[PDB]
Amino acid sequence: GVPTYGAIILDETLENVLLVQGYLAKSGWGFPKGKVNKEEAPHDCAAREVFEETGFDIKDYICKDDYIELRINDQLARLYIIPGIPKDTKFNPKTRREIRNIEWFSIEKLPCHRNDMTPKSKLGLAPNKFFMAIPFIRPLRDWLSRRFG
Ligand SMILES: OCc1ccnc(NC2CCCCCC2)n1
Repeated sequence: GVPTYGAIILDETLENVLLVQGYLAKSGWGFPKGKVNKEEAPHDCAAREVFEETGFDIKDYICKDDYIELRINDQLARLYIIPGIPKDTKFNPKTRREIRNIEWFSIEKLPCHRNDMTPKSKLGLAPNKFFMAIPFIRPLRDWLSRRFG
C-alpha cells in the first residue's frame, strides 16, 4: 500500500485530540491523513492532507522526530504529533465531499480497542465509530506519558 501521512493535533491542555469524520467506507472518526504523492516528502504530505481535511496548516509546527507510526495490513501510517493547538481554532475542510465533520474528543474517553461479542458467544468485534483512530490511542497515550508525564 502507498504510505499515508497526517497528524494528531492536540489542544493546549493535552487532553483533547482533533478527529475528522469521513463518508461511506470512511464514515467514522479518524485522524486526518492521506496518501503520499510521487516525490512528496512525508512532512509535506502530512501538512497537505491535514490542510485539505481541516483547513489548518501544520507546516510551521511539525517536529520531525515526533510521530506515531503503525503498519496496518502492510500499509504504513505516520501521524505527526502537533500539541498546543487552541480549541477555539476554526477548522474547515477544503472538500465537504470527503469530510463530514471535524471535532475535538477527550483522549481519556476514546476507546483504545473495540469490544468483543463474548456476551453473544459470537466471534469478532462490535462496530465502533472510532475504528480508524483506535490503533493509535494506546501508542498516543504512552507517547504523551513519556514526553510530558
Ligand atoms: O486514523 C487513521 C486512519 C485509518 C484509516 N483511514 C483513516 N481515514 C481518515 C482520513 C480520511 C477522511 C476522514 C476519515 C479519517 N484514518
